[PDB]
Amino acid sequence: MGKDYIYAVTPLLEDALMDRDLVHRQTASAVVQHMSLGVYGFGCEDSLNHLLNYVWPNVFETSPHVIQAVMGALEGLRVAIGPCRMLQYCLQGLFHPARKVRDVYWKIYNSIYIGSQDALIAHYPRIYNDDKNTYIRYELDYIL
Amino acid sequence: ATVYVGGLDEKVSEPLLWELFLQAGPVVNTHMPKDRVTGQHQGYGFVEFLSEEDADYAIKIMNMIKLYGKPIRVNKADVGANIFIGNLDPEIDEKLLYDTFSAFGVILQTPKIMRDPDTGNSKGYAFINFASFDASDAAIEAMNGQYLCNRPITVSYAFKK
Amino acid sequence: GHRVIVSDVQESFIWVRYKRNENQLIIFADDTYPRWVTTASLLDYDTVAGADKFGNICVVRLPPNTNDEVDNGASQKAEVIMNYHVGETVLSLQKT
Amino acid sequence: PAVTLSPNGKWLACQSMDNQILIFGAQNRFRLNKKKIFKGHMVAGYACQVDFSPDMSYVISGDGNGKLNIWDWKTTKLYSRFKAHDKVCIGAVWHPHETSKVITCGWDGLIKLWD
Amino acid sequence: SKKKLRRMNRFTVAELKQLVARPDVVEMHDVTAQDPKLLVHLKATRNSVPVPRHWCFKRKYLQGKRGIEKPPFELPDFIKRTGIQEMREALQEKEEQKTMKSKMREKVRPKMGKIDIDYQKLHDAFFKWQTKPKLTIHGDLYYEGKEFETRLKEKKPGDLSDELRISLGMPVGPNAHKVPPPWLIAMQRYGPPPSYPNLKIPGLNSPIPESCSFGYHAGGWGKPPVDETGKPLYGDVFGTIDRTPWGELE
Amino acid sequence: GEEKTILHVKEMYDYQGRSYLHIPQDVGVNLRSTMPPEKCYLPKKQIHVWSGHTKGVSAVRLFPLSGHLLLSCSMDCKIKLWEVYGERRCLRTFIGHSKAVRDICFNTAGTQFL
Amino acid sequence: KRVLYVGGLAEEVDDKVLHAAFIPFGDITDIQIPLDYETEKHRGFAFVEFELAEDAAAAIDNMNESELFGRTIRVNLAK
Repeated sequence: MGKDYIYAVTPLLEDALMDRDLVHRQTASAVVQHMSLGVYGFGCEDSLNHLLNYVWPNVFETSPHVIQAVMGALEGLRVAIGPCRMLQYCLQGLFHPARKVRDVYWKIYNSIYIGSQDALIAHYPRIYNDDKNTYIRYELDYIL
Repeated sequence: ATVYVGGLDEKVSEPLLWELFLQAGPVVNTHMPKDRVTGQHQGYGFVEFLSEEDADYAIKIMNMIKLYGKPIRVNKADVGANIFIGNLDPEIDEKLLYDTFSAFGVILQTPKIMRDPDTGNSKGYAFINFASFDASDAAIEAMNGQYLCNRPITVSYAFKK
Repeated sequence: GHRVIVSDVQESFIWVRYKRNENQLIIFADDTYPRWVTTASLLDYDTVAGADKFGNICVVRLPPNTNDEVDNGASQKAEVIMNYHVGETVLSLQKT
Repeated sequence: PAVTLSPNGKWLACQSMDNQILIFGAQNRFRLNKKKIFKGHMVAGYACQVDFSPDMSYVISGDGNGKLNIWDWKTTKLYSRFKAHDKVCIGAVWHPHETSKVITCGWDGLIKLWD
Repeated sequence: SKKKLRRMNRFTVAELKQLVARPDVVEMHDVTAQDPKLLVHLKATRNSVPVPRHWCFKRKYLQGKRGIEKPPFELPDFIKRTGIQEMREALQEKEEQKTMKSKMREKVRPKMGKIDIDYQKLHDAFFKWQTKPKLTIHGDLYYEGKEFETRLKEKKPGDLSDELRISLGMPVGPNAHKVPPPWLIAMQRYGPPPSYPNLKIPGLNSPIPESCSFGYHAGGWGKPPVDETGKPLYGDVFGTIDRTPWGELE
Repeated sequence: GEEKTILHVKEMYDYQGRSYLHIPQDVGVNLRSTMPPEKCYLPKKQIHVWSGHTKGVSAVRLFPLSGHLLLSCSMDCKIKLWEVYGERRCLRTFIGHSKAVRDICFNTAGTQFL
Repeated sequence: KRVLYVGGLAEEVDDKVLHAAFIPFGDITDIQIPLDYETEKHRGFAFVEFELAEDAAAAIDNMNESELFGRTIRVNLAK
């Protein structure tokens, strides 16, 4: 049923995800979580994409409640928006220079992996093969 | 290419400055590298339009544009270093004028052609702020009576209005 | 009639334009996901249905306002309007 | 306070002080056309000129708020409403030969060309 | 020590950019990867989405949205015209004026049913006039200071603004076409700029914009710049299927 | 009131010896058509502002047949004639009413106005 | 120091007369004479740029307070 009021509510959550306070962003994130789990399967994925843009920056955070509601928003958003979109958000910071950022991205990618490890098989990038290893998957590009 | 943003307005932001640079032509650089203390605009800036005639006509246009409401001028980046130049060729352009009169000095004001306002076609006179009075001397000497475009030049020190 | 929907093997459908008088083959719009396609179909002038090697069928639609003629790795892209996990490799679609 | 004949001679646009443009049939017994009543402007106390587009697609009128109001003649729906003048917009005139050119005048002392 | 040896084990940003096959990506965050060849191949993969801006910054996420004055929230249209918003504004102003005393009194001798809820007005807003807001597609994270950012890379000539027209002397609106700007004048006079020779000026190197006027007064197109033999300055300054969706519900 | 007229243009006549009442032909629309344009559109932008009355304008009239001139009257006791095309200049100002002018009308040829 | 101002010129004094009267001191580079377009006459003054500054100085020495068209003119360095 939220498939009706999702549009009415988005510009208020984006409003409160551009800062107002810790608790402001903690709560807007909880709202995103529950909207996503409600609107699973009804096509309102453009709106949840838009709100991903605003939730994902809070990924580097410290306060337990804040980062925790953020992670919850990303599991909800994972079922509702699909695991491609979120693997793409999680691509570049897996192997990044800082260890705080490496660790948050491996926390996320772990939770994206545990649930729905089997979709990803068609979502992984193309990672070229150097000298003494083989890394491309020729299985997948047989023509037919 | 390099244009002096003079009367450079304080709050008139370099972003819309470059958007007007584009709305005129090759927006390649809009810069007002300011005081190392203030941050606000420093009265003269460098606007690079990577085409010379582009910057020339963009300057002729964005002069008198009401920057901070005030007319600010795009020019070449006052004890009477202005020279009167008559029998004037009406068939010139403004950057052509700057390059024809800038051979013996800078031009702190492009040649203001005293043309009639009823039409937009001149009667043959102008005045030009050069760099030096000896500059106006040398230029007005080499072009005293000499070969102008269609009506031969006649130049010297300018009157005051 | 004059558009191409190429479908590579891993990235996606990729909409390509043939401008005859300059005789160019130029890109304007592609997809935002990886999709190992096995076969696609046309539903209209802007909508393409795709199968996938892993089970799925999807329908992807160009936004309604595509600057068809012009001159990360793309300019403007298409959207996804349906997503279904059939359950087995779907090897041929057809509008009928 | 303001009446104009339509370009084809068939209709009178009478601005009525009750915030309505009333259409009378100019050749036919001077009967009011109850299907052609334009509402959604405010003209109480003002003599705001009404005019027609040359093709009769549109009706234009100024209001007491300085807005130009543009209705579709066919549906009677207000299509456009923008602030033209700072004060009351008194004159509104469509250019007889030009497809979009409208001239407005107001109690601000300005006359404005729109396209 | 171990840190010093691997720091020296690290390479130059030019080392990277020359090695790599896709050089757009390279940044010193990658040059500082313990596996920069990976890090860069990843960052150059398709469709992947880069880390937010703000891991470097010392300020937290939107504490930068703090300092400047911020407006509260603007409802959706279809809810302003559904007459529950106005209901709520009215009730608000009432109860902000009333004195502590009166709030306690309304709780007691209540104003029961001050305003009955209006149906089909609501149900039609939410079910008949609800509309897609503006959404941002995959990738465009919101960061603080986004409103400031200057906006560039419109090298296009036709790009004009209305304040641009006003403070340059040209027209705003439907006449931004039929108005050749004061720079197209010297485009016609001595040419368009020689780094936008891939730009054609409208009315000077392009044809008449819709219903333009030829003439030499203020408000026209003048002499479309042409050779003495008749060929214009460039270009032409004068001017010489079944998209139905398959599965759809009306 | 003392009747006075101010011409604001330097030249009363064009290069053919014709007054500013002569219907212009350099305009990209035929102002001698009796046929309306095939289809009108809604205006979107302000193109011009005739400034130069010192009080509110009370009526506006286009030139009959062709619309190339505009008469305006104002509470400043002045009537003004303006160009609609070209440089859109104030052509003439008529002075001689002791009080505000309320309305104006051309004759059918536009050679005279009341 | 090759350009000199010469005032007090009689209405008949022209560019050819000025060239003839100043040519004896040395070659002249330019002659500029302000005129009033409403009348078609000069304002009584002109600027002569000679090739040589020494020739201009000699012409200034010999021509200042001299007679030309029956009247005394003024000759000096223009700037």
